[PDB]
Amino acid sequence: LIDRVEEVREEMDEAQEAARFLQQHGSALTKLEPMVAVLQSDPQQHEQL
Amino acid sequence: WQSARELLRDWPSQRHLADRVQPLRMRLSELEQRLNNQQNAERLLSEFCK
Amino acid sequence: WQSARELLRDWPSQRHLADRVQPLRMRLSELEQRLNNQQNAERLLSEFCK
Repeated sequence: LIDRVEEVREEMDEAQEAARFLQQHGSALTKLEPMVAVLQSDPQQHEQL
Repeated sequence: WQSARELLRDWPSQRHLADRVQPLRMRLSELEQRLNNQQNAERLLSEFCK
Repeated sequence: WQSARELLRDWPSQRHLADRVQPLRMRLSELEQRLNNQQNAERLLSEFCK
């Protein structure tokens, strides 16, 4: 009565959704990852800084 | 900034677990075939019991 | 710096995959019993067919 097929199916749902998100926003995340730090500095906040 | 940090935190996990879909796919195919066999065995057991 | 970035890229994968240990342990046990039954059946077949 393992009934793990439901658990494995949930894992598939999560993992296929992850793959779909990778396809959807893979390029955007790759372009964001090398210059993420900029988000911490907002132009006017640079003067207030 | 915080949203981007969280997104870059999750994204490697997403990439890490995406490849497991296909290994998971055969896993559930085998598991469900096993469950079909288990259901058949249970049905046949009950069938003879009487 | 590059090594640090690589290490913190590993850390997401490291924890996520390390979480997989125990489910794989039962899978290994099941597969071991499968192999044992395989050898048992093969042996019995050989002795009969002799």
